Amino acid sequence: KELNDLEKKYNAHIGVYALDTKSGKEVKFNSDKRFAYASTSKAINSAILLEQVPYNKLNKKVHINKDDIVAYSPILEKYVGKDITLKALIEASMTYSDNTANNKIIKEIGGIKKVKQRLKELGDKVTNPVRYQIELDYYSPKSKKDTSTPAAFGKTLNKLIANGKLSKENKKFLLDLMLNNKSGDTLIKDGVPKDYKVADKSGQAITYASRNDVAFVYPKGQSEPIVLVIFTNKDNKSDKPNDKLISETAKSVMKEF
Repeated sequence: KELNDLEKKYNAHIGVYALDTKSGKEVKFNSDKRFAYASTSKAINSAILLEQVPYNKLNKKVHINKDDIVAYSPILEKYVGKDITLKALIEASMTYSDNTANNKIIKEIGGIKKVKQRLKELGDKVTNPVRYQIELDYYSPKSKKDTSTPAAFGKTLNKLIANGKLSKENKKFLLDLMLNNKSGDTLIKDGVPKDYKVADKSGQAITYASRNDVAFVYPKGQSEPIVLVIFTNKDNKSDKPNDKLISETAKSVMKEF
């Protein structure tokens, strides 16, 4: 099905950047149009922490103070005044999209300034992180704060995870969290065939039905993943989104690989 026919069918906007790391074949559609990346950045932050903490040092603990707690922290709320390992922080951020965990991970890495530097180093002059969370959910077409283009986020994901500095264990640790993430089931995981393996991380701004999914799809019979980034959104601030729009986009894009 056409991606443009899909925009019309769903009255949404579609940003898609895909890259088969084996052939280098790329599919693109509005790949340079900015969208809010939202909770998808939880995978970039996790990966940057993992670039600098060996897997064996993941048992390191940190203290959770009350001024650390941000909204929607189903896991970290239980840790006020307790110590929590780096491993458990990554798991809560990745698996329960915990906001305190993600903020803390950002803290461990050294703050936004540090995060912004890694990106520039990755050649990613597009992804523009300004706020943390839950404020990272407010999105507006007027501004490009906390927005990125499907191509930019795509190239970045590939260089940090698909081919970066992560050791084998850290990479297995992270991808595993993405393979077992249930929150992504109504998305890309829904649009590829049964034989394909999908390691994803979703996201959702609170405005303009901003719904996204980014993943590492493993073709039935391939070791190299296809990096698939799908950002979508609507025209009304108050628009509710449909996950079927991403499910279907994935089906389309996959016909090219």
